[PDB]
Amino acid sequence: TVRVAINGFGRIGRNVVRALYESGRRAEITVVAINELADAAGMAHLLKYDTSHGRFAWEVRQERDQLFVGDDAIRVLHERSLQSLPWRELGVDVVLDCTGVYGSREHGEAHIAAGAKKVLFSHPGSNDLDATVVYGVNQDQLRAEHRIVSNASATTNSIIPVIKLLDDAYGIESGTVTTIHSAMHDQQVIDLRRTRAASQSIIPVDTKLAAGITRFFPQFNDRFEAIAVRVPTINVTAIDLSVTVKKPVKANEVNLLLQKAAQGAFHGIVDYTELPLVSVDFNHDPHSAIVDGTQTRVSGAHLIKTLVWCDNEWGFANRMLDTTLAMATVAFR
Amino acid sequence: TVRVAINGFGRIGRNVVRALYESGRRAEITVVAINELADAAGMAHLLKYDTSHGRFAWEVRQERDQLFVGDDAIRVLHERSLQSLPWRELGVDVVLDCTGVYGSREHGEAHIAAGAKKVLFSHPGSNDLDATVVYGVNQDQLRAEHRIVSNASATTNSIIPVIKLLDDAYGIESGTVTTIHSAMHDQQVIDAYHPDLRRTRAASQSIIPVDTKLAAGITRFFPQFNDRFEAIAVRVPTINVTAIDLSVTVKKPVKANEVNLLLQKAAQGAFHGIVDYTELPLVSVDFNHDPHSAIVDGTQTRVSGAHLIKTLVWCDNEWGFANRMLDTTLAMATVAFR
Amino acid sequence: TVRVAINGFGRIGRNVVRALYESGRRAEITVVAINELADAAGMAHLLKYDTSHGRFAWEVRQERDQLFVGDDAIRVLHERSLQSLPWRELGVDVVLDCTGVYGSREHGEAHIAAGAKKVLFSHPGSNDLDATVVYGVNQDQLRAEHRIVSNASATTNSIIPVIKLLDDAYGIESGTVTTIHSAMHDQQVIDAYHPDLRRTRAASQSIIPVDTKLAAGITRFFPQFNDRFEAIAVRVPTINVTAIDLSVTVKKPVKANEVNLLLQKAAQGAFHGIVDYTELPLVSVDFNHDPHSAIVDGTQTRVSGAHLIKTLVWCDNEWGFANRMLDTTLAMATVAF
Amino acid sequence: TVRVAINGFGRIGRNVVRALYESGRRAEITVVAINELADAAGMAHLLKYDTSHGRFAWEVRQERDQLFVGDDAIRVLHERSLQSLPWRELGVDVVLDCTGVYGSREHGEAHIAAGAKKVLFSHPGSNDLDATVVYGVNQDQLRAEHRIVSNASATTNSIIPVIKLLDDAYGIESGTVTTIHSAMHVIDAYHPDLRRTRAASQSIIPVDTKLAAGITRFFPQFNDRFEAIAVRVPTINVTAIDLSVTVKKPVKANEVNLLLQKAAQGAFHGIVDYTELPLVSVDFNHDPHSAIVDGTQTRVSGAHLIKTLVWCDNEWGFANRMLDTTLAMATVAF
Ligand SMILES: [Cl-]
Ligand SMILES: [Cl-]
Ligand SMILES: [Cl-]
Repeated sequence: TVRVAINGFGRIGRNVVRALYESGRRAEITVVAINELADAAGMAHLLKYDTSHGRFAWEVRQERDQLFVGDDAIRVLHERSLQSLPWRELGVDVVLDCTGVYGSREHGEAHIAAGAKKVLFSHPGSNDLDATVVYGVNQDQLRAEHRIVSNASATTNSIIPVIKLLDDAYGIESGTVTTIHSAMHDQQVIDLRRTRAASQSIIPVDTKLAAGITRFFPQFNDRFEAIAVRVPTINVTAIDLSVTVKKPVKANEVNLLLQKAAQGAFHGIVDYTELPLVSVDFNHDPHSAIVDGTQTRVSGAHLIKTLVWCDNEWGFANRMLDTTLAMATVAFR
Repeated sequence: TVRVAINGFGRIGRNVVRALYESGRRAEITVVAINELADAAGMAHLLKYDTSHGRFAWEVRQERDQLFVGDDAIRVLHERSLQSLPWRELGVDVVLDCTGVYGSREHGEAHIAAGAKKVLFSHPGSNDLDATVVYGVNQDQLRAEHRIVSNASATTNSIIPVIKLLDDAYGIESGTVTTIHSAMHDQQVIDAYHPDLRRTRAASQSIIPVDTKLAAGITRFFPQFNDRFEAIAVRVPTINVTAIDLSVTVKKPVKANEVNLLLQKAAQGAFHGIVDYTELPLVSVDFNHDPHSAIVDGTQTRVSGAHLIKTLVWCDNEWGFANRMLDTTLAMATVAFR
Repeated sequence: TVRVAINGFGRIGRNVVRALYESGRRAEITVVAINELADAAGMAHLLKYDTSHGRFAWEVRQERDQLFVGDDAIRVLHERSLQSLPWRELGVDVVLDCTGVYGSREHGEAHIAAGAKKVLFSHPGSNDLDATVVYGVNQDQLRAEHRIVSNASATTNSIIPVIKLLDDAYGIESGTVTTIHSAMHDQQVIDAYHPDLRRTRAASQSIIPVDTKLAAGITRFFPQFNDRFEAIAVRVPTINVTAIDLSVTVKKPVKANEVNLLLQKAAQGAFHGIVDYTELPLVSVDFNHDPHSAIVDGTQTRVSGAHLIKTLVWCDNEWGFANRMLDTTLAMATVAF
Repeated sequence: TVRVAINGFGRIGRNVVRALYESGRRAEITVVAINELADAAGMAHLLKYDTSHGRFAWEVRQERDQLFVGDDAIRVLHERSLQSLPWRELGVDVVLDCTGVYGSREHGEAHIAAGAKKVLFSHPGSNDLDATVVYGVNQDQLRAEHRIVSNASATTNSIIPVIKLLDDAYGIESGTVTTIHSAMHVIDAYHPDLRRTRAASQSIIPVDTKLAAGITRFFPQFNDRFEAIAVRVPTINVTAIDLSVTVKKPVKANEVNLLLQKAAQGAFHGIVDYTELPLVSVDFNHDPHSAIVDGTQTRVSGAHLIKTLVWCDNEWGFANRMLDTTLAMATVAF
């Protein structure tokens, strides 16, 4: 198995661990250690119980410096600084850094200096990492020397594959995006709105989505913008993409294109549906994106609107494991 | 004063009465009757207490067949058939039909046959009426002969003036809109089948897509948008403030700060009291009980390239609309003397 | 196999079908027909997709007048009139009436005249029925001649076992109870006015008082408590999972840790799988899809003086009760034969 | 006027300013300074917008080290320690410490050493203060020597006058209470209380409650005789308190109700209110009573076990009481 360590055991790190067992990736990957500055009993407790994701089905036990998931023993560490992480002794092939605080090149090099062979950050990080992977779009650009990698973000994983599809087919000239985030989620991007009363408002929030799009597709500088709101919902996100395109199109053609991708080159990554569903129906769906084809529109012939769903935690948590495996694989090429 | 009667005393009818008193339009308009199939004590109760609008500041009492707001006495009616409405006897100048159920020309004609000089429906209408008014945009098109009129909707009243401001300045070539509706006053959970399977699902938990015709409303008003406009919509569990997220391609090249200046000036000038503009860091409840049709949130404005403008527009989905009902009423009752 | 028909396929009827499959009770009970005044395709869709209970893990299909769960074919009926139901032709052992609309003795006799051998109601019904079963407490009172039975309600199933246990141990003198209900599907209004003015108010923003039948359920079940129990209740905007907050004065002096040990031992013994017990730091969602009738939250147990016991008890108000509908059905069809 | 300063401009400190102006107390009290470790432009924004009742109606501006409500200038400070508060130089009669974190006798003394004649804490604080006042119940007990005072808390101010009324009339043997809190309104971190991290918007969540300890400092006889639990639910603005007491006198519900109703018309006019209307929690939003008894929910089991449900705005009654108590403290100093 690929031996992995997780640095950080908040929502992302705990979901990565849940996704490892639930998805059967446990046949390819073993979590050997988890590092977090908190009580191990508290870690076992939050691993087991979750608002969004239900009770975890595997037996969870904790004793001394071990967390047990089924018969698997995972070492629990509490190290404040990266320099003293015992990654040589654990034989770590990839460290999945889920802290959301570490994310530079220097941080990745600290993990490597501590003995991890490779680092994968659960967010965009600084702009001098080795590679950013959006699984399904560019994982085949990974090289063995890409030792510090970003996995992008949930919302960029969600919409980049759709931007890619429509650009290749139709030629995007410009685009604009709105994300409707669930209110529970901790920090997609970085405020006098945050300190407000409970009013159950729709709350404008700062988005890094356009920066991530234009980092991925620098031919889209000066051509892409994004806004975002938080609403008091139950864990699924909607992304509302509007793009102008060179090639003339009708909605029915756009849906066909997206439906073929879902059933073909993007199977497991982009899904497509025309069922009368609501956001909660995508709760715990491992896809990066589910295109809601009842909502596709073309204004005239050149302004495409498409609405895409994602479980902002579960999709990204499974991508972290897909990317991990693609790194461990290229390492052995 | 213009003597008006309200048919229907749901949220829109109730808000219209509150807006009459809060706005100072009681100087020009008298509500002489309200018809609803409901207990009169319950009508008084709901007029007094509301989740979105708070306690009504006027004293509300109820006795016999009268509802009193302060010292005004309003007749309370409980007539099932439009033909039985005693509008001629009351001398009604305009009936504001706020039932959401009546909406055709023939419904308007029944109100007029019962003695109302003119009728204003609180939604776009069940068929084709004499006119549809977005106040601040085409009320100057009303003539005396327009007797059955629709006031459009909270949503079209909000976005149509913004589309006008942008189109007049920059030439809109195509557009697409998403409305984020508030689900506050719908059933929060539900145990019933409905032909639309989205409607059987708990509104309090999900972003839910809903059917929208906003795009046809829009194209009626802007024929030049050929078929160059589409729209979608979702309902979310939130308070009664709606967001409309409008994306249009324009001919003139433009920057975001220019668009915001255009809208900010239109709010001080020609759309004063109709369109407002803000640049503060606000959240949706900040617009609760605001009487404008549209509030442009300039912190949210974006231009992709020099031609694809995004604007986020807020409105209380009941309060601006209820105030627009009174404005249109007044414009109909005054052109009656041409 | 106990052959059963579901009358009504709203939330309770669909949850009863899901619980049949998820609990393994499919080894003793077969659903032969479901009757509902709604499209068969809509019935299939809603069995598959749910807000509180997520996606049904079984494959659901629908074709003509059949609904398929895995390889099981279930006949779909759309009858407005009870006496027109083909229960004789289908050989129905027990009808689970989950409409929430029927519930009188005469309604039960209508299902029987149509051919069902016995009827079980998914609510308290009239004061008229042959038996009201709180499974775990009085199913052994069932007899072959009980034909028309009520299963009580999710909240009476949840608090009656606890009340029994405290009464046997300490002797209850008086009691008062508050239900903190999650969003209530039967409190919805369509029109805009309702003779109950609380029902017109937006439910997401408020704690809303709501009429409760709980103390009447308690006194029906334990008549020695008439004029010694009262109940109030409120509605809060959570999607599922209800808290019952029970306060009782008792004769025997007692301490919180004793009351917890008693209730903890009951959960491990005579009430295993009916009443659970926890001292974990959990929130209401952690009980979602838990099949117990009751989970006592040991962290909230209080005794004031030596005589006034407060206990907070959770239940998934949908899932415990649906699992009990199947238990009581099985006990009904078994005492029979 | 009584010159007051506010220390800490979170929810309660902003409410105390709004309440000063809306209640007409501006007639007797002047807020002269506010201290907060936050930007002043931000403070003025939250004063204006964060109200639960529309935009605050007075004009709010901010410039230099000043915050203006209408024509009033209020000095703004950003001192990180009590020692260096310039109270003496401002002439402060009472500091309302609303930080929710200072609350011992030593903190009180530090405010007074800095110049405030008297201190009122907006929470129960230490058990070594000079007095705790539930206004409408024990303010006639304040004297000139009570300089460091707690005003108890919103819920405590809600249920204690009702506990007093029922005890005077029927003799409370023992009591149990449940508080149903609305949202104050999910930080992804670990806390020793593992409930803390859980999404508030989704659940009924048990919270650790200070209600019984507050009831039993106020009435020490109830000390092995009163308990409290509490949950938090995703609603807004208003809290419910569900009180159950065993009493010595036999009693009927309609009598309990008449008693509480008359108390609302008489000795507790303006403090406890009473209703039988079909109302919901949001109907008491911005209601300035410490308590509204919901008469429709009153019950008596077997003649000795009274249940009563009581509503309060989370903060608005309490903010108004901060001023009543402030006024009473500044009044017995002369
Ligand atoms: Cl649902
Ligand atoms: Cl309401
Ligand atoms: Cl959680």
